Amino acid sequence: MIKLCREVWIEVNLDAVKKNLRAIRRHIPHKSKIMAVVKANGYGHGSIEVARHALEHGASELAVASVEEGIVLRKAGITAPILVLGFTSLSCVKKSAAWNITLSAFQVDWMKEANEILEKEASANRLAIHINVDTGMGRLGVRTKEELLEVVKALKASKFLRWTGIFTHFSTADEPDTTLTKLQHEKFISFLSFLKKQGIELPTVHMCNTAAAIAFPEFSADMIRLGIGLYGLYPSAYIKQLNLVKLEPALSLKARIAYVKTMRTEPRTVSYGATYIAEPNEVIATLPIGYADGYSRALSNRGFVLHRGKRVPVAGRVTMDMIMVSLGENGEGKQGDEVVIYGKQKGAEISVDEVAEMLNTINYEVVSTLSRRIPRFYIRDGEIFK
Amino acid sequence: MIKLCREVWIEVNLDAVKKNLRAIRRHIPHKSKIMAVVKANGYGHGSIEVARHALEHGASELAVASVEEGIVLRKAGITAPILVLGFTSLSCVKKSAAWNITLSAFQVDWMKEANEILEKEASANRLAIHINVDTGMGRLGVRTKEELLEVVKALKASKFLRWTGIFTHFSTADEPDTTLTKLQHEKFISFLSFLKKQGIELPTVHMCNTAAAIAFPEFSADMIRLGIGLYGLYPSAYIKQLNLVKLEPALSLKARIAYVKTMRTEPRTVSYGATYIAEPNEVIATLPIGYADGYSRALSNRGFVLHRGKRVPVAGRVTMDMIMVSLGENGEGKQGDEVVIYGKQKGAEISVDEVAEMLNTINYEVVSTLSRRIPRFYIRDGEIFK
Ligand SMILES: [Cl-]
Ligand SMILES: [Cl-]
Repeated sequence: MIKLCREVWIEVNLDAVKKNLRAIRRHIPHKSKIMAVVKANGYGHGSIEVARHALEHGASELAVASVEEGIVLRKAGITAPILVLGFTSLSCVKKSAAWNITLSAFQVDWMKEANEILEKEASANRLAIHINVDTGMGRLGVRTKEELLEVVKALKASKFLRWTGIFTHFSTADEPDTTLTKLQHEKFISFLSFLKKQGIELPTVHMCNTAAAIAFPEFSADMIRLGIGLYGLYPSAYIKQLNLVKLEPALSLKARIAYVKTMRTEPRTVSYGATYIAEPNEVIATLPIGYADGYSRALSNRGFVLHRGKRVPVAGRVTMDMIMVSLGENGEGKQGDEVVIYGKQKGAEISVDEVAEMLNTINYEVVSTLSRRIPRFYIRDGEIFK
Repeated sequence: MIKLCREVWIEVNLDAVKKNLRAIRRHIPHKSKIMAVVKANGYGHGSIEVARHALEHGASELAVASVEEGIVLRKAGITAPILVLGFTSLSCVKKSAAWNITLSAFQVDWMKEANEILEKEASANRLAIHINVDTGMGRLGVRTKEELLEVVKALKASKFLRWTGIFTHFSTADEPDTTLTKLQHEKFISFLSFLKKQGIELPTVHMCNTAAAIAFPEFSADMIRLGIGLYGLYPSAYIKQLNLVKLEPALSLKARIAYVKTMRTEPRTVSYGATYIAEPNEVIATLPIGYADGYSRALSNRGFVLHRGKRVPVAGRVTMDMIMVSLGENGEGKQGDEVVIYGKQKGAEISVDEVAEMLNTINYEVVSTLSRRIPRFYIRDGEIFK
């Protein structure tokens, strides 16, 4: 089995991932391609192994949050295109060219200076660029028909840059009111008709995320960007109810009990503040996970774990590296038993959506804030490895 | 100055850590030594450089959460003693003996089997052991006067082990009501005077954390365990008001503005959900930090940052890698300005404790969940290095 000094770990099921990608393949047009999104350390699942696997089973490009996230992928052996979705400083232009990482950009001045920087070094490859159009998200990108015409011309003269795409982003595609998503769509096809009547040919167009591809597959165009659905999680409860694609969750979290005792002597106080007093014959177990791992402190006298197919509550305040649970009056448990924090055990289950609702947040934040000091194990074909 | 692809970062001031250690030395008896607590990546500040500095200025031993956190310290050169505060499985006995790590123990059968493992291998290293006594925390350790004497008996009968300390933990020593802290103390003295009426000689004795070394210095016995005080933060508002010792905070979090635009054309929505709508001459500025870095999604439409010595508010929902802020109806700023997120700027300040209050938690959690994908820079004698 699994041999650790501190006994807490994560398991990622790679057979779930490949299944999730087929379901999405068979929904969108045959003519469209898939860009796997693995930023923030693969949404907390580990970026290297999920990307490797995704590119074997349907995907052909990848997307990350920064140059540094992309360089980790090339050092692991990957030669596919890698797109950087945020903003990159002119200070990393030559190093992105060297590692062949694709960059987003949307200003005339940025393109002129990035061109001169590689001009003054010759001995270079050319730098590939996607243009970001802002149709309603308000974060990054260009916003008028004239501005965008200026940027396509500054890019077409620049001998060391090369134009490989143009995209946008919907801000409310997971919501049952489709008003603003459709208005974004026709703003975008507008700007592209203009560029065309000018005599300008187009590269790869992409605009959909998980929710958009499931709910508006006729917006697929050349490419889509698959993120949260790769990992078996739905963007919103609304999109799940539509019942159009069946996904399977890939992540679960576990530990082993560290100690078991009956509260006979006194005092019978438990954890900081002494917010919990046991009864003379209650049984209290101690487990090795805390808020510095990503288990929220606000779950103090409130959360659950699974022990032997049943839910036992958390007793007292959460601490930095450890929590206590109550097995009840004359409990039943041993040092060494296995406990489930997120996932399945026999019949019972505690899902990540259940925990996120209990904390007033979204499943996105619950997985991608899991500390890197927890070791990750991968299952593929029934067998474990790392 | 500093040059980054994605422009966000942490500054830790080691001149402040040094002043924090001196204030504590003068306040406690010269009899007693200081063990520095650097578990969980040095409460988020980075374990390696904080531990070096601390051993140079008054600490003589270290504490961590697990055998793996200690092995990172030994790989960087540190030869001081290191105690594991949590439970270590028997599968790591041989490994702890080889890297000279000290472990907590409190069970007769664990003692017995640990000693067998090293005997059945010859082993020239004796494994150092500290005994945990539970007087009111109800987390780990032995609970009755009788049963402590069995463990002491078994430890002495094991030639491959070595007894180098005995300790306990105060569960409410940061609270105006001192009832329970006097009772635990009384019980702990009882058990050790019971022990030394039987002939036994005792080793290093420690019970104090930051709070209890400040309010009850007559408890320092042989050694104290300094954790949150090291980083320049108070364990509670009450302890801070008693105005007995003066602490300076070490950690700041900064970024650089990525883009700037005024919301002239439509639509003027900002971020997911369209929860904020700009005015037609409002300036909106985009920052490269988000909830996967550890900036809570709960700060959506209600947190602040510092730009040019002012407070500016978050606009719309926090996203995974970026936030948006509003500069006002004709605000001023350029792509490139420096922004302070936790800390001090011009004359202004946003303290970690204000942010914790906003979220109904404690400063421990705010700092120890800052992500490892953010670079940490160190300033010592008013200058920087990494
Ligand atoms: Cl965007
Ligand atoms: Cl303890």
